[PDB]
Amino acid sequence: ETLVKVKDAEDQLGARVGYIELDLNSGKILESFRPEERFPMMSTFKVLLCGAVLSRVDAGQEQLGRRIHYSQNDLVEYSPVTEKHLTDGMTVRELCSAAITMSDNTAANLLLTTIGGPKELTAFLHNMGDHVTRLDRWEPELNEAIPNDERDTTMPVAMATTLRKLLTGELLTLASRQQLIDWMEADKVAGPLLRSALPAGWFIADKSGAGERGSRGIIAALGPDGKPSRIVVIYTTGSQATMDERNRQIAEIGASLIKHW
Amino acid sequence: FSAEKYEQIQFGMTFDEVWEIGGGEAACDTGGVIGDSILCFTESGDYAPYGGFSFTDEGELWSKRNEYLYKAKTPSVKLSHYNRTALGMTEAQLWAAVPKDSCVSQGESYPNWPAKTGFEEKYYCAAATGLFPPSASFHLTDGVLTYRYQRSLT
Repeated sequence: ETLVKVKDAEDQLGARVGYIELDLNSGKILESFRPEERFPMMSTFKVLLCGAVLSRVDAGQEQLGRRIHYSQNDLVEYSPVTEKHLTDGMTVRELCSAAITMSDNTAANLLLTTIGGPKELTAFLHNMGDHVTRLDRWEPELNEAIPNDERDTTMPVAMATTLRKLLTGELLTLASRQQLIDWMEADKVAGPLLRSALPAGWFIADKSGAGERGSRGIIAALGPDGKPSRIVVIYTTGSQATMDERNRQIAEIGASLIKHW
Repeated sequence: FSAEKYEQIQFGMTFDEVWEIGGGEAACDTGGVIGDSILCFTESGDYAPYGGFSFTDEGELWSKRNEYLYKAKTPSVKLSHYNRTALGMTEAQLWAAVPKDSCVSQGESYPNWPAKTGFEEKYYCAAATGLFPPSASFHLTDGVLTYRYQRSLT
């Protein structure tokens, strides 16, 4: 029973939690809890990053086949795929795949370079109606989560609404919406969160994030019968619990909103 | 997959041997952006610890790498220590300047396999606990320092 659970999770972590569930088609909000407090995006921002990328593809300003050669100084903390292509480079499409499915930090920075940086990601977001979400720093510093720092934060409602627009609007072309959600479906490093409590037949495309100071979250489009019908977004920050406890609290919110769909 | 499996994996081993020790299909990936190589993850989750493995054209393991399979016993590197490292210093010289308990290996490789010359080791030294602390990174080739970098050390 979700809002209950969400409230339960808050005092079990001893941190702020924020939650929203949004109907994918209509845009109607189904429930929420602190939808408008701000939270570190962490690696959830990688999906927005790649939407800004596809948007430039759509506009003939970028090619997914464009190959980017980079070098040892571009590598930052957590580069499981990019360390391996120092020599041969990676295409924009490969970069988005690595950033989203494996949360590769270097990949995300390399992509931020293509669009001209964090302020271009904020401007892209701002220009489609999201006047709240902002990216300010590169990896790995964007994950610091200083208390009350609004750098690199979103609100559950701003991220849910923006994800909806990217994934079904006319904001991107059909080919781009589909690639964006394909990248999220192949998510590979989010098994212990929503995917954890999802039943066979269900579709799930998601992106998770973890940052410092206990910060954790996920964004997801999911539903029954292999089709996404809802957007769910959960952030938490401030907590001293263990990495697996918080993990547990979020599986718990999703076991609930899955039960009470 | 786990650190203890990473230590079982040996230079020269074939793709199938690595895959088997690493955990096979449950823990490891190959293909797509990984190409012919193998990536194994210790658990799901953002920034999950991992090991990666690459093979020669002849099928033999020449490279092992990881992040976060190990954690420094005593995160304590200071920019002071870092300022007293220089390219050309030996590995023993390195450990006389930087506390080894503040560092962990993030890989080993033989870029000339099956010749052993040019062996490379990568060390990652956290200045503090937590996810992305300030740090120093050092790479040595055949026991000699050939790369040094630091981010945000005091």
